[PDB]
Amino acid sequence: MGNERLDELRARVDEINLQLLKLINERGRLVQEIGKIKEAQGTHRYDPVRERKMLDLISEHNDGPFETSTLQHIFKEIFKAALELQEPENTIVEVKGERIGDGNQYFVMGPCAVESYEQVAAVAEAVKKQGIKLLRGGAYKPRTSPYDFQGLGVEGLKILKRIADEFDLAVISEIVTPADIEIALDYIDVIQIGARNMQNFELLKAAGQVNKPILLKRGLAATIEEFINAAEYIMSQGNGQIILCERGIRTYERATRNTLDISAVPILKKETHLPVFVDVTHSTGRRDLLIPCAKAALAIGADGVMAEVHPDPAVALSDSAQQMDIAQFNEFMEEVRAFQ
Amino acid sequence: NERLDELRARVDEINLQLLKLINERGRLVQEIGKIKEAQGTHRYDPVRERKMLDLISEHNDGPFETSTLQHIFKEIFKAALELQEDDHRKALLVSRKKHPENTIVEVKGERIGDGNQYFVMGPCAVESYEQVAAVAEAVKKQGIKLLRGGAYKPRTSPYDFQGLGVEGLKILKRIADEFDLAVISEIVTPADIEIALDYIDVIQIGARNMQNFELLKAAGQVNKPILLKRGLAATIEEFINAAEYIMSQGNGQIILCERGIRTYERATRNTLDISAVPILKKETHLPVFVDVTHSTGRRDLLIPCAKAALAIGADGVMAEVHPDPAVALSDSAQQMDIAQFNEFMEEVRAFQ
Amino acid sequence: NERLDELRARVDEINLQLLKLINERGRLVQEIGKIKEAQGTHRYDPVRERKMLDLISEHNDGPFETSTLQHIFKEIFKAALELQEDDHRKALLVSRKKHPENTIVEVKGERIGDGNQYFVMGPCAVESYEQVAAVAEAVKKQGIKLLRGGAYKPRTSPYDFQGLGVEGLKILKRIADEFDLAVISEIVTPADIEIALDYIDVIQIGARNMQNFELLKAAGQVNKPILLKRGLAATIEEFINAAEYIMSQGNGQIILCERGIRTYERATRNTLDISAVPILKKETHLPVFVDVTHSTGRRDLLIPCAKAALAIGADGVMAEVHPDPAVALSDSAQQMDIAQFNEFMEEVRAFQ
Amino acid sequence: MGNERLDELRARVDEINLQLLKLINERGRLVQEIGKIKEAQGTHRYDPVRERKMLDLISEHNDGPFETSTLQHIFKEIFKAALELQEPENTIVEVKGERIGDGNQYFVMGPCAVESYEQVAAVAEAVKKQGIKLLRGGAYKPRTSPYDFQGLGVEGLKILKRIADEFDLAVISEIVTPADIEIALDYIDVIQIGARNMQNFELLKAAGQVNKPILLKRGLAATIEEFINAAEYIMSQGNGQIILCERGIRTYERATRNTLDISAVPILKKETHLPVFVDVTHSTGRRDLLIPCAKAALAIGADGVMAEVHPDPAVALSDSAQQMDIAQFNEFMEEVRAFQ
Ligand SMILES: O=C(O)C(=O)C[C@]1(C(=O)O)C=C[C@@H](O)C=C1
Ligand SMILES: O=C(O)C(=O)C[C@]1(C(=O)O)C=C[C@@H](O)C=C1
Ligand SMILES: O=C(O)C(=O)C[C@]1(C(=O)O)C=C[C@@H](O)C=C1
Ligand SMILES: O=C(O)C(=O)C[C@]1(C(=O)O)C=C[C@@H](O)C=C1
Ligand SMILES: [Mn+2]
Ligand SMILES: [Mn+2]
Repeated sequence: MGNERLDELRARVDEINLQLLKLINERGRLVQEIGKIKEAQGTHRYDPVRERKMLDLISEHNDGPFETSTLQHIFKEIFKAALELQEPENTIVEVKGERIGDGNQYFVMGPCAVESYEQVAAVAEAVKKQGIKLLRGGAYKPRTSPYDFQGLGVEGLKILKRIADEFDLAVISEIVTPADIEIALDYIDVIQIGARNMQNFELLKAAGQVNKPILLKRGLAATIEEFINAAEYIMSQGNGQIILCERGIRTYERATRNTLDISAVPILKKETHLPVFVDVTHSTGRRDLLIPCAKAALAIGADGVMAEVHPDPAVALSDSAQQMDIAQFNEFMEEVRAFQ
Repeated sequence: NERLDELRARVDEINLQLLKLINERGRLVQEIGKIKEAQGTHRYDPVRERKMLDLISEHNDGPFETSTLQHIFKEIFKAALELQEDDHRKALLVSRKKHPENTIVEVKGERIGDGNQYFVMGPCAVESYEQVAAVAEAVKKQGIKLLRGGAYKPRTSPYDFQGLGVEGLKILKRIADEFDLAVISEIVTPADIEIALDYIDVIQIGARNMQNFELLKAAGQVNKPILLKRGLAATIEEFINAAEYIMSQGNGQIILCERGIRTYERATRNTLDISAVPILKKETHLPVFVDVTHSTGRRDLLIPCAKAALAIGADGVMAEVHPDPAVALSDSAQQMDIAQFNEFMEEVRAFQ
Repeated sequence: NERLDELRARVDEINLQLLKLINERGRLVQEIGKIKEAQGTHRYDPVRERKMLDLISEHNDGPFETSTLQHIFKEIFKAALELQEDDHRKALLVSRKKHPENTIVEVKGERIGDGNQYFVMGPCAVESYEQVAAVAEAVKKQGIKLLRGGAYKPRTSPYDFQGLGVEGLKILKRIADEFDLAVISEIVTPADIEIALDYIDVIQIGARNMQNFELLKAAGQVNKPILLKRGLAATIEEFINAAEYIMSQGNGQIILCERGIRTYERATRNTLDISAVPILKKETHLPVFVDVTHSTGRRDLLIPCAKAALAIGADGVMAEVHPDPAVALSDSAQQMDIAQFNEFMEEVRAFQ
Repeated sequence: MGNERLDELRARVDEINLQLLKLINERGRLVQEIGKIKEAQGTHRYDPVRERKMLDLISEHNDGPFETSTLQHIFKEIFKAALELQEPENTIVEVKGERIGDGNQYFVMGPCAVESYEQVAAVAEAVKKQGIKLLRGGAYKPRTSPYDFQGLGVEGLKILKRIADEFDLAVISEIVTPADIEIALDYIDVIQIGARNMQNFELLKAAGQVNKPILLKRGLAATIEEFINAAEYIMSQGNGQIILCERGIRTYERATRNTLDISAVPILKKETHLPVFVDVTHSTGRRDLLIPCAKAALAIGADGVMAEVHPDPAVALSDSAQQMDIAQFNEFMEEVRAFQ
């Protein structure tokens, strides 16, 4: 039975959106032409006098529904864009044979921080036995308290490369400054951007410019819109090898470190066609939730799950209470293995 | 520059074409809002938006990147949404647009929202006659007319003190008469509304009950000032709409109280949202108070926050006083003893 | 290394001295908790903490920086606080520690929390016999026993459809009998609890009423399963404590429903908190459901989220179905039409 | 009348805290000694085998109240600190005669972004006439959307220095990367760290190492604890010239861009003895709230208020809807001036 009149009103709106689309772009072309003319004379692209003059035209005789302040905002967005302009199936990221976003489901495992060769070695052996190809380790660790461990740094990356080769593993690590992006290309297989750096644009650029998979974590308090925009930044600069990781978001809830937002996954999968992972360790911040949340994450259709393993977590240098020991890790794997 | 002028000429011609389509779009959107408002469907539809943005994306060949156009078009949809929201707010009895002049609530001679600034003071919970008596004496000496006390207390634990209940209301009426005070208390269920009319001068609805709609209705149906506290996690829109439930039932004697909102921040019990005050004062014609004790949850902030609240133009400030807070049965760490209260008063005497 | 050993020997000796003081400290803290729990004062006192940290700061000459010691001592105070919190949780009737074995609620043959997984399905609001009839037929064909419908609807606007009320409950009872279904509905005020017993099989408390304590009590006092939805902005602690109000009154037939929580995120009506489920299942002995329709507020997420919810070990999933959602009087964009529902069922058939 | 027994229990607890304080520090000394011994042999500071051995001792016969997992966490914090260790009246910041945190109340004013000489000049003239010494401008602007303006950069700093000299003003600007810290010393009087960079530790260090006032904005979603820790980082590295700015925090509320947290001010003032400012423009995100919120902020005892002014905001390149035009600014000043 339905609503004939709502549909037709919406039809009309759509039909207007296309008319708008066409005009904005013809406007675009004209703007390009103008830039060429201006730039030839060596005249600045941005003209606030000209903008004000155009806004005055828009503002005259406004008896449409909107406030004038509002219209000007709309038209201002248009002029911004004009200025900036003067100057679909699923993405796959192969890393060492893993075709992430193949539709299959991958696991990343390894210690929070890299602390020694023998440390990481211990883990690598254990994970390889679990048929995991993707290992992750913190060569650099972003550090909120004053007695936190910053990372071994390059010595870290060396250790990972060593392990990578030795054990036939793809190895993943966070990098924290544009300088170090370049350096890491030689040691690691995927570069991670931590959540605190989701809006470190310098770094994003830097990563946008290499031939390397990027693992971009969603910010502590980032909207999805924002997260997407950060990814599009990397891509817009050449690098389309991007994996998104949900890792929880910050809420009033104290039972959990962060609040895991599984809704994000299908949404991100739908709106970008990048693969999306979930970090069960840093979202919950709780050993007891790791397994359940992994399942959840698989069910909902994440491309992979990421968690942290360390041979003696009680003495680790980061995340003592969050990491799985190797026993805990094997139990964990048996149980999501049985997610069949 | 002959050619730059002539290019701008044409751009102008387009801006008008755009202007006209944006506005026609506006109108259709209003038509939709009316439908949505009738049938009670949420104003904001992200599934719908993404469907519209996919068409834009399926039909873009022009020069601008798709991510960029989508940004532009979102700003349009935002504005379309705000148009609807402002359209519904226009017609509410709680808005200034409906009732421009600002509402006054007389209680025992206090003309709240007259432009002056009033204080509500008293213990969190009513525990005994003598307890409240103690406080009342102290406050009266500070020229305060408005006393508040918890006849009923909503509680996180059911094993925590729930209130003396009616015995509570009796004690307050007694004090009211004895001390010539207007006396305020929270009531928690529609049944008890009726009963309280005999004892107290303003009925408070606690934050946890902001969306207990039956209680609202019940309160909407009496001849009594209501003091409506904003919910733990309520948008302003919502808070306003709860005030609408009350006015819609006949009662327009409503005072809004900001009392903080819930955030990730642990240093403070809640996060006091001072922005709300001038907003509520702009968007409605009701007086607005602030509860400094429950928002901060901290003795050390009571004073500062009161000043802040006066400065920003609150119609009043509300706080909690109790003769021995160490043994109080609620808010033992938050309440002012009588000394603390007199220090507090001397210091905000100086902010009107 | 002769000297390293002998230095470590001494460090060990200190670790024990520390161990012993930390524990004695623990005990004193428990003693304080008992006092605080008696008199109903908040467990966490930042003013108190800062007073303690100032002493540490006023007396530090040893080698460690003050900012560093304070960090250590905070971790101690955290643990002292958690000790109290876990002490109070121990003794609640809602905890596993009290009632280790897990609670079962039989409703019309469904043994909820038996370990199997149940589905609740039906329209947001009850609008007509034929409306609900339509849905009931469809769900029964999907082997579902548990039907839910809104006899009363809490609403942001008082001008939005509030519910048919009793006529609603009548319609549901009719359907229940006609179709051999257990039928669920929200009730919104203590008065109406009593009345509903005759019509429906489970009483729901909406999220906005999680801290409507009178309603809780009212529900605590009947022989009826209760479906308690977690508040918009409720901590887990709180949600559990609201379930305590009910059990404390006699009724232990309680089902907890997660239905999202409120966050800065606008893409979703609320943010579904899947973490809660296994937590609630660990910390209490009650079954836990998820409402996928109200948490996401999005047709496109209904399926995924259901799977997620089953996987994580929810005792059930609850969603909304309506024969023409475009004209529904609530949730027009959220509800599944019957096709959508059958697609939905075929796909989660495959997750138990 | 009171609670004699609660007081005495608390007394006892305090008396224990001091006993703990004394032992942790004697432990500290011993640890220092050990480091010297280890480092002489050229042995790594961190010994996970040794830590596990100590944790096993702690864990044996636990019939105190705490779980073992918990005790180990406590003791782990202690060992962390021991490892890191191997290796009060109010602060005043003079800038160009302003004795910020003098107890008086200062204003910072100026445009969001620096766009041209004449632009900033326009503003500077207007503010100087309002007796303001502190001018702020965005040489670098951190940039969430893809058509946002990044800043003129150095050309920006030059322009500010020019204005500073010309108009006898102290001039403030955000800097976004450690490299640029050094450069800016020559152009500006206070360096701002934006909120998105509150936990960019690289940058903090860099700023911790200069002789320059720093204006540190609190992060989008930062606890107070975190904000403080970021400040202590700068200080711990030499620079104690720090001004904290509250600028709102991110909440579910859509009527306001962010939610202004005035509670923070007195708290920060109490807990650090740094001056604290409030940014009324970026917290509310609303022209209509600027004035009220300024008052609030003054009342509550902020050391200063910061807001944004621009000669034609409708055409500005950032914050079009938030900035005050010069009229609006004068009205604004008259009204907080009348905060007497
Ligand atoms: O007309 C011009 O001078 C342009 O560069 C184009 C345009 C426009 O969008 O029209 C855009 C940016 C300028 O600041 C002014 C206007
Ligand atoms: O078509 C609708 O559903 C509308 O209300 C219109 C509209 C728009 O089209 O702007 C506005 C807000 C909604 O969130 C979706 C789209
Ligand atoms: O003395 C108190 O108020 C306590 O409950 C003890 C204690 C502690 O001392 O750990 C713990 C929690 C409070 O937030 C403050 C301090
Ligand atoms: O005993 C040692 O070897 C130390 O360096 C001291 C210490 C301790 O804190 O005892 C701290 C860190 C080391 O990882 C082991 C223990
Ligand atoms: Mn980690
Ligand atoms: Mn700005």
